[PDB]
Amino acid sequence: QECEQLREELNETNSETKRKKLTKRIKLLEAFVQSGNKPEWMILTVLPV
DNA sequence: CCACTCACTGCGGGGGGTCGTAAACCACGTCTTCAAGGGGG
Repeated sequence: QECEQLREELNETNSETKRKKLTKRIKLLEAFVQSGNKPEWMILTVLPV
């Protein structure tokens, strides 16, 4: 849903800096979607030794 | 309104008193095999 909203307002917006920021954000979101990693795994609950 | 910096950041060259357990044994002992010797040049 975040990707959908970002795509819509990217198609809507006219400012170029917003376009660059949102294309970076969309790249990150699609990377998470395709890779399979979960976002919450960046917070550690088990620490290896 | 988005232009146009500029400050910013990151990158290379202290007392005592009890308790339980893997150490920590000195007696414990009887077993082994230490065996004195035995005969066939």
